[PDB]
Amino acid sequence: EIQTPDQAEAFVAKVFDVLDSYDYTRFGEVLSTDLKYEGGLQKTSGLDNFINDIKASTQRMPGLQTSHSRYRTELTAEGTIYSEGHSNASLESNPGKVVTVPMIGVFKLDSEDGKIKEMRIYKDRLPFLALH
Amino acid sequence: EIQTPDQAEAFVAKVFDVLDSYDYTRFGEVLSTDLKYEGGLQKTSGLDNFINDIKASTQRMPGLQTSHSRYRTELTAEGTIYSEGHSNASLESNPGKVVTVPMIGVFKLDSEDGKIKEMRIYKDRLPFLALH
Repeated sequence: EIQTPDQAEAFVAKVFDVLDSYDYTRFGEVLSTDLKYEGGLQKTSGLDNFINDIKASTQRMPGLQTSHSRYRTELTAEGTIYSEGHSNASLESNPGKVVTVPMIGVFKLDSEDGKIKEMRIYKDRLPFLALH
Repeated sequence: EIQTPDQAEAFVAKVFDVLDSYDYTRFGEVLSTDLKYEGGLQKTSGLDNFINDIKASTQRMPGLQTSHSRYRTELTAEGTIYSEGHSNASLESNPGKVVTVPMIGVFKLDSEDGKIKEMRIYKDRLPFLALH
């Protein structure tokens, strides 16, 4: 059970250590099998579909590396987590070219096992064209 | 003074009625003179600079018209408002072509006059190229 913002931040940090590793075999450790994901106009239902969409992104941006920071994490009485911070990206073929944008993540947790059942990520995708 | 989420939602609705009207002479009714704005990589300081950036947007997309809906509005104990919903845009010359993206707004209020002193807007801008 996540009850404090510090516990929420610790969980989101754990989530993004898995996500930014792109070790898809571990995504199910923190993401529900029935995950509802929204990222702009991109939407997926189910953990497998989310994984396939991420794999497609890594082929659009070959050598993609990502990392994340957060400066404010809120926990609502409904249990939803709002996390405000930044999203970094670069290509392995040119690691000195880093694109960083503000990002907000909204996370709804499963009451049974604490996994993320809904994840909505808000960031401007336009700056990442600079990686090409 | 805003103390309930219902009051926060009522305020944000009034704010976007002003913003989507593009009546810059009234922006100061709800926005602080020292407004700190961030929308992706776009950042401005001061109400006049925010207004000038919006005018530039309306010249990039001649006939730009916008509207907004919200389905969740939260009020933190710090006073900050988080609002999740959608942002719609079209051109007056082709009103049937509507682009709609998810959006979250984060609003910090001035304790003196209740105006927005910091506004952070998160949406993917890439879909709006389809207006051209």
